Amino acid sequence: SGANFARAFTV
Amino acid sequence: SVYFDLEDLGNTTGQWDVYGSDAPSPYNPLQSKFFETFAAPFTKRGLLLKFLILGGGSLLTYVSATSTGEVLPIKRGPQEPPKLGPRGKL
Amino acid sequence: ALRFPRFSQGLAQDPTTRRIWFGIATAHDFENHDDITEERLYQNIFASHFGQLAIIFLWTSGNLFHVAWQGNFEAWVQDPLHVRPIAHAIWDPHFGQPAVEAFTRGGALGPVNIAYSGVYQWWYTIGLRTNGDLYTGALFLLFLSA
Amino acid sequence: EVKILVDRDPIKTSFEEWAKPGHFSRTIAKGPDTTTWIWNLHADAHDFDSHTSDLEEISRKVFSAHFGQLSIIFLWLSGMYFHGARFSNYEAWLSDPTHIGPSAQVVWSIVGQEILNGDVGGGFRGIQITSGFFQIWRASGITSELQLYCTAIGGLVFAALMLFAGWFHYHKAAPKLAWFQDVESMLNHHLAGLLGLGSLSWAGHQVHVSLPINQFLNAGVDPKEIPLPHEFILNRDLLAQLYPSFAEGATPFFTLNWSKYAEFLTFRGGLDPVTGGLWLTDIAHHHLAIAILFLIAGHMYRTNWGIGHGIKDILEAHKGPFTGQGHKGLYEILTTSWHAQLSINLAMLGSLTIVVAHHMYSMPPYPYLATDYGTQLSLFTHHMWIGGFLIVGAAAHAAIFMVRDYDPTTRYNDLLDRVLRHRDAIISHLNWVCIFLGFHSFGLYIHNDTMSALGRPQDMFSDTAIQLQPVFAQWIQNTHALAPGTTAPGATTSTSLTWGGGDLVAVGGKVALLPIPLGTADFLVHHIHAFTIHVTVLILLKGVLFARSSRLIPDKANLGFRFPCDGPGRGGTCQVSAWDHVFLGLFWMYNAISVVIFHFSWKMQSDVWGSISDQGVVTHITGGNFAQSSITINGWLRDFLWAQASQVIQSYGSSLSAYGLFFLGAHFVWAFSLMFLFSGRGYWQELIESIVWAHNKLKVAPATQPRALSIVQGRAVGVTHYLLGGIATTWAFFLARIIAVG
Amino acid sequence: GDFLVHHAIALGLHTTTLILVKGALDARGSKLMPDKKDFGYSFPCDGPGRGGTCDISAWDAFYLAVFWMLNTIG
Amino acid sequence: SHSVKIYDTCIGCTQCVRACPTDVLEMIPWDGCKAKQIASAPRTEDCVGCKRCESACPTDFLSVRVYLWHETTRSMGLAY
Amino acid sequence: TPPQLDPNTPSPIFAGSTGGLLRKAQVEEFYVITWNSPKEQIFEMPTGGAAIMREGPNLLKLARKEQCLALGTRLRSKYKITYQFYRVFPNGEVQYLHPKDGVYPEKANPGREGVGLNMRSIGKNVSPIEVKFTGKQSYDL
Amino acid sequence: NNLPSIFVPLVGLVFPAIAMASLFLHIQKN
Amino acid sequence: QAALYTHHQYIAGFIMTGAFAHGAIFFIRDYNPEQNEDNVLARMLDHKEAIISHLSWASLFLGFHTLGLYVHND
Ligand code: CLA
Ligand code: CLA
Ligand code: CLA
Ligand code: CLA
Ligand code: CLA
Ligand code: CLA
Ligand code: CLA
Ligand SMILES: CC1=C(/C=C/C(C)=C/C=C/C(C)=C/C=C/C=C(C)/C=C/C=C(C)/C=C/C2=C(C)CCCC2(C)C)C(C)(C)CCC1
Ligand code: SF4
Repeated sequence: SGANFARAFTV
Repeated sequence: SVYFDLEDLGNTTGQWDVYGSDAPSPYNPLQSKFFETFAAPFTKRGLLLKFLILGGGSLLTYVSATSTGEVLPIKRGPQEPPKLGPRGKL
Repeated sequence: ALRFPRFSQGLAQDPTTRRIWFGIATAHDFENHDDITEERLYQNIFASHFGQLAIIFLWTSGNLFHVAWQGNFEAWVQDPLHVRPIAHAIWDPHFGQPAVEAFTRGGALGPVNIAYSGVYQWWYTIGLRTNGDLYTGALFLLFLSA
Repeated sequence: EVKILVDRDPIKTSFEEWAKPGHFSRTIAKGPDTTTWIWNLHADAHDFDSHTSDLEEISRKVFSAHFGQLSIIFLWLSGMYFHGARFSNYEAWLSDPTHIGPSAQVVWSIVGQEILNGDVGGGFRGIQITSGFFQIWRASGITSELQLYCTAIGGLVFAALMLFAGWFHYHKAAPKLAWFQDVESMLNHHLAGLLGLGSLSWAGHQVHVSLPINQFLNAGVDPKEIPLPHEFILNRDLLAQLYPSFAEGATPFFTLNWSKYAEFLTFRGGLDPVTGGLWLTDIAHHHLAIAILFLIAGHMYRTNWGIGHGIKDILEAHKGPFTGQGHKGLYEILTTSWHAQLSINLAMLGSLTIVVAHHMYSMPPYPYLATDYGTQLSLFTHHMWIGGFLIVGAAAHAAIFMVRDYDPTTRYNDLLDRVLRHRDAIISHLNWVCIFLGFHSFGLYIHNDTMSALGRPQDMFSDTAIQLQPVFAQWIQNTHALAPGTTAPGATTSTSLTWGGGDLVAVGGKVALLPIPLGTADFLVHHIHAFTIHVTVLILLKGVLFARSSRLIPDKANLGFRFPCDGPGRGGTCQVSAWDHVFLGLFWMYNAISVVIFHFSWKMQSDVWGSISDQGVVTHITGGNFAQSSITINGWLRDFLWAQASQVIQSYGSSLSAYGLFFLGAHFVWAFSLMFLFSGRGYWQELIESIVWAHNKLKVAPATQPRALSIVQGRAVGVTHYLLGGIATTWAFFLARIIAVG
Repeated sequence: GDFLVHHAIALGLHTTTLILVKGALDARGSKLMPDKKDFGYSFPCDGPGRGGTCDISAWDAFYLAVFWMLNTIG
Repeated sequence: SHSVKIYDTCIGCTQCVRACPTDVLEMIPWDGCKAKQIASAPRTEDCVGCKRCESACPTDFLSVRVYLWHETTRSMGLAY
Repeated sequence: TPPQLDPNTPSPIFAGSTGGLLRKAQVEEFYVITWNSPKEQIFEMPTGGAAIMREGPNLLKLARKEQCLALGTRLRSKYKITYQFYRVFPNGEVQYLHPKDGVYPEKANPGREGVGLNMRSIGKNVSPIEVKFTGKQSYDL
Repeated sequence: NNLPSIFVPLVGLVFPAIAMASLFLHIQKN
Repeated sequence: QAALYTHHQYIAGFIMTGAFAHGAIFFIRDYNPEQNEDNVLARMLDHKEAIISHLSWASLFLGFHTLGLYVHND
């Protein structure tokens, strides 16, 4: 679930 | 199939009393005589109006004034001791 | 000229219910009345002024008389900060027992209305201390209205 | 007879028409002289009946528009599935559904809006969703993300296919008119093909995929260890261990000893204790029965063969006591005009949506749906709003048909003429019943308030002073409670727990369902519902019936369907068109739906939902004050609007701030609508005159002269803004309250 | 806090004055109807022609300005 | 009864006569224009004030004007 | 032209409706429209519904002049039929209403008087202050 | 004293009834 | 104090509206264009457009910026 949230904050 | 004529306009525009009856009076003659005798004073219009207004006013005022405190809560008056206001006011 | 709007024939001719509405609406519009002239308009204005003055004087007389009769001015002037002013009494056949109990405020023996108009302070400042003064003022204003 | 008839290349795909706007209508196509032209170009965009007169072009345009709409719907579904697959916490929610809030939207970190990423749970931050999609996916058997990705890709492909089909059918092969007017084949295919085969296939999926995976999930196994769905198909041993009946294969079904399939096709009914939903076996059985029934019923109409029935024969040959000849020319009317079909279909769809909402809140069909209060509230409110809007639109289209598609010479109907010939009696009786119902229903509340304010609580219409109990509803509840023992020998329990009697069902410490009592408040609220419904019906029916002609205006048909007025004469004749009647009925529909949703929300929060303890007592959300505080208007204003708005307004600085922002914005829009609703055109035109002078003084005047909006446009803008503001206010309030406390 | 409220009060005063002044000055006539003085101070409308003319009299300007007066005083 | 007045700016296009729903207006010969005719309103007592005549009149400002006045049964359009 | 009469004309075939005459017909007045139809055909009544008009002379009763004129103009536009309507009082007086000169008003005919003609532009009217305190009106002059 | 018990019904009911009757008669009178 | 302030302010608002209403009535009825040629009243009737435009500009400015500041703070 962490990766899905991190997908928005990649930049 | 003619529904208009000028000689008599009663049936042309429809001046009919649909539920009017012309039978003689079926009431008992003695009953009618008694009721006619005892209903005479109320026939006049202005006198009936004046009597109705004056009598109604007088009766309503008398009933309101004479009535005791059991029927009317407002005529009983307060019973519990008074309480003070928010900031100590009376 | 025949129906209720005697001041306008056009409003009296039509048979619908708008005659009543428009007769009530345009009663004070003295310019549109039929057969009107300048003199009549001015005199009607003068009479209306006099009637209005009478109404105002009657209103203030009624206020003074009710405060004098059903109020607590004498108890208020002694302790201004700890007494609630009373406007007039309440009589109501529809009131229940809890309503009578709850509305009894001040030093009265029945329901009253607390006055938020502020006439108590004004009358206290201008130099009135007893109910006789208020009764006298009520009579004087009645005479002025008459 | 029945055949395929097409025309090759009726129109050629070219960019030349895109260059110039308003090609459908000549007066639009001429060119813009004032700004009004612009406002017209959107008003007649989809008025296919007025662009031309031939039925073939209208039918082809309708077909193409339907294809485009289907493509848009498929794209929306694909987007929802992809969001579920990529930015979501579905896998976390799968293991621990009770303590994790669903969320499938993540906000960027641009300005300071990152505070919108609330902590729903399961190591995730995002906006909580209330669409109920997670329950759908769990009930479908989906236990991973690759499956969701595949579903999204399939949805995108289907959207592309629908778009291509629409283009092909409008520009390459356009069906002819006789193809459209073959309603027997259409009905046969829509009943036997669309509704029978689809439900049979879904029953197949539920029997083959959903049931074993859901059994494994309910057994307590971890989601990552459950075998893949195709392994159940390939391996007979796993199915045999799970269900011994499958060991016999398809032999019993062909042998008519179907009792062997009683393991996974049952008739128990009620709610499943583990998840608080309907048994999946019952749902599969119901789908199979529905498939059989629809396949049987889809072979009724005669098409291209000897057998069947004729719709025209059925309509003409029906002789009854009250009707008589009656239905004679209805076939031509219903096969010639699109508006009549649109009206009937809209009314049916609206009623169906309302029934769907009622049945869905009554019996939860998905696992872990009952205990989610926000999802239930959102679904109920949304579906009821949709149903109300559709029911309202039906009347407008009926009025359109009556105005522009009705002639008594070529096509004559006896029943329609009989209805038209005595409209005054209908309207008078409807008006009387509306007045009486409203007077009593609202006078009860006013009397309660007045007796309360005077300190006379013993003269109310309440549960203690004067009682008005709904005896018929209580009798029906008792009969339904006693039915399973005697009236329904097959059913083991009641159809739903809402009926009085039985046992409370709760899941994970939260109440799922219990019997709902009925008292004086329910009586009063139901009568208010009836009053509002009757008034709306009166408005719409009057608008439809008096569309062609009236006593005031004997030639209202020539003026048309959309004309603001006839003039200042006759005392004033504003808002006589049927369009104005629809515009007036929208407000009353809004009123009725608002009252109904308020009633549902308060009753559910007061007497059903709540929490349960280990000992056994139940504590409801609001303490069960609906039965005594809802009989006065002060009670509705204080205990409901004032008390339940604390969470909406005190959400600033938290993860629910957007709800408060929308709460204020909806108020602003609602206040804005009155500007258009109350004023008139002449003042605005005269103001624009001075503004235009000020512009022309500086040589900046445009060629398209500004013009104030027409009367009908002003009314439409006003009603649109009013409805949007009210609905948004209710949405924000409901969602904030039920997310915070639920 | 008082700055914004004072500016809101000024906005209300300006808008009410605009409505009333427009109604007073455009009473004798305008371009949409250059003979407004013949019909009188108060009249319903002038029919649906010329695009439709509702609330065109000065009485309607006063009736519109009353709302803004109430809002500003509130 | 209302008041319908015809001014001399008229050009005799016969539109106002056709537009009237109660048969109030008519046309008479004239010599002040090219069409050699003008409008007239004999049956004024039948006018209902619908102002349809003013809607169909091509002129910088209308050559036919309707002023509302005292109302009556005929002008109000009551059927009872 | 000499006004005609309507002695004994029959009536179209109808089943009855609630949009017919009312107390005003017995009290104040009503209107009678007469025409001539070459064939028995179905038309639509102003009150509501559909009726059938017979061949020959046809006569109908209505409550207002607008209904008569609307039916007549529909007959003229769609069926190409001439028509004429009168007004009838409770006293039996009959007043000829439609074309008084025997010609429809849309066509000019000599012998017609001018009524309510102002020989000035609409912008030459005097201000209301000029006519104040008198019964006359600015547009009346 | 009890003046309100006598005066309130008069102003509340009897006088408005007389006023309404007189005004209706004068309105409808020809 | 609160009641007196509110009462007097509402009365003042109503009276101020009535002033403009009666000014418009005067312009409709009692104005004689010939006897007031080229005085201040005629010059006022001459250039209504500038006054209306500037009032509209001021109201638009105030409303736009006050609402913007309030919404930004919110
Ligand atoms: C809308 C309905 C409504 C109803 C039903 C009631 C009912 C009641 N009110 Mg409330 N009230 C209402 C609205 C209503 N109120 C409103 C709007 C207000 C204003 C705030 C009040 C304020 C109020 C007050 C101040 C008081 C009451 C009280 C009462 C009681 C007195 C009733 C009475 O004596 O007259 C009944 C009179 C009749 C002549 C009945 C006529 C109706 C008959 C039955 C018609 C039946 C028709 C027939 C069957 C039709 C077919 C005919 C065919 C057979 C030929 C009663 C329980 C009084 C009380 O305290 O009671 C406890 C009281 O003091 N009410
Ligand atoms: C403005 C002053 C006013 C006054 C003084 C009253 C006074 C009263 N109201 Mg009324 N009322 C008013 C306005 C007023 N009302 C208005 C505006 C409304 C509309 C909301 C009502 C609606 C209303 C209701 C709904 C009810 C009353 C009732 C009552 C009575 C309650 C006392 C009691 O406890 O019952 C004691 C018991 C009684 C039944 C008294 C019986 C004697 C009566 C007064 C008749 C005397 C007869 C007399 C000849 C009347 C004819 C004279 C004519 C000129 C009026 C009392 C007479 C109650 C009532 O009387 O029920 C019928 C009641 O239920 N009122
Ligand atoms: C000026 C306004 C005024 C007002 C608003 C009131 C108001 C009131 N009076 Mg008071 N009163 C007034 C002046 C006024 N009074 C005067 C001048 C007197 C001396 C005669 C009284 C003596 C008085 C008594 C003895 C009683 C009341 C009571 C009441 C209360 C019940 C109403 C009623 O029964 O009327 C009663 C009214 C009268 C018998 C006569 C007053 C009428 C005067 C002569 C003229 C009013 C004219 C009015 C302005 C109409 C103008 C029309 C114009 C608009 C076109 C109510 C609070 C009653 C109460 O105590 O209840 C709790 C009651 O018992 N009043
Ligand atoms: C058994 C075959 C069949 C099927 C399945 C359908 C099904 C449908 N028709 Mg009907 N129809 C049929 C026969 C059939 N029709 C015949 C013979 C006629 C002529 C009398 C019509 C006349 C007709 C019209 C005039 C319209 C429809 C429409 C619809 C659609 C309604 C939307 C919906 O409910 O979503 C349900 C969702 C889905 C099932 C979509 C999935 C895609 C399906 C499965 C495609 C396969 C269906 C197709 C018939 C077969 C392909 C043919 C081609 C490859 C040779 C739906 C696709 C309406 C529509 O939406 O317009 C396009 C419409 O306007 N139909
Ligand atoms: C089932 C589908 C359906 C269909 C196919 C139709 C079909 C038709 N309608 Mg019907 N109608 C329906 C349902 C439907 N209606 C419903 C539910 C209602 C009740 C409101 C109506 C009420 C109705 C009216 C009142 C009218 C029609 C008319 C029409 C015709 C013209 C369409 C038009 O020009 O719009 C072109 C497109 C627009 C003008 C779009 C307007 C923008 C909408 C209103 C805004 C919604 C706001 C949005 C959701 C908020 C987001 C905010 C964000 C954008 C900032 C068209 C044949 C018109 C007619 O004249 O028929 C001949 C007409 O007058 N319809
Ligand atoms: C100083 C005194 C004053 C005077 C002498 C006048 C004089 C005049 N006015 Mg002006 N006026 C004034 C102040 C004044 N006005 C104020 C303050 C305003 C602003 C509101 C106006 C606005 C105004 C308008 C808008 C109009 C006039 C017009 C008129 C003339 C007609 C009067 C008439 O017919 O009304 C008689 C009116 C009534 C009897 C009916 C209305 C009553 C109101 C609506 C009652 C409200 C209901 C009530 C409070 C309910 C209470 C319920 C309870 C529960 C509390 C008259 C020459 C009229 C005209 O056309 O002149 C040429 C015109 O239309 N005036
Ligand atoms: C609270 C709601 C409301 C609002 C906001 C307005 C607003 C306004 N009134 Mg109105 N009015 C209302 C109710 C309202 N009125 C009511 C109830 C009435 C009684 C009928 C009137 C009657 C009335 C009259 C008689 C007059 C006005 C005028 C005005 C304007 C005054 C100047 C000014 O304030 O500009 C400030 C501007 C704004 C606050 C407008 C909002 C700006 C938006 C939010 C910006 C767009 C942003 C965003 C991107 C939107 C995108 C939309 C989306 C689809 C993409 C202004 C447009 C006066 C006028 O026209 O002056 C020129 C005038 O003559 N009004
Ligand atoms: C600061 C100060 C000061 C000063 C002050 C001043 C200077 C003020 C002013 C003020 C002002 C300066 C005000 C004004 C106002 C105004 C108004 C309010 C107006 C109104 C108007 C109107 C309403 C009009 C009307 C009309 C019309 C419409 C038309 C014609 C007629 C008439 C005119 C009637 C001093 C030094 C003392 C010191 C202390 C402080
Ligand atoms: S207002 Fe109507 S009825 Fe009167 S003359 Fe003009 S068109 Fe005819």
